[PDB]
Amino acid sequence: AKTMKKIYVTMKTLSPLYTGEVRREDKEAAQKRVNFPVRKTATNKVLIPFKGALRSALEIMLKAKGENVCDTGESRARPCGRCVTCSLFGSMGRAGRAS
RNA sequence: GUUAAAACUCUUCUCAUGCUGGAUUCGAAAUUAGGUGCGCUUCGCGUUU
Ligand SMILES: [Zn+2]
Repeated sequence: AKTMKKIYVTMKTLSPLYTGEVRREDKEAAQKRVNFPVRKTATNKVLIPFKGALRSALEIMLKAKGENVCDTGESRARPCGRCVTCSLFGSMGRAGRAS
């Protein structure tokens, strides 16, 4: 609308962290060095998915609260488009407000 | 057996020139490389005063 909420999130690891590498060429290049490479950018910086953990977190607690929420984790699921997690993170036609 | 018969309105000359299917609209919306696996096994801080 007229405003936009910018939430700057700084995350500090309180234990080891592993996000696995998704790129085929980076995994096949590292297969003789490490059997579980970490997802890194090509600027040599660690890249963690953030949308999808936020969505899973909100879906589990809003399902526990009893407020209406669909499951976008079940296989080939279709987001309902009416729940609040479909508003923030997206549905098939309305898209996520929370970029 | 027609004031007859006989004599091809013929030859030559490009519908050509000038004008852009252009304008408007994002392949992107939905999907966490996740799940499983204990740096463990072996070696007395001896000896020497
Ligand atoms: Zn929904």
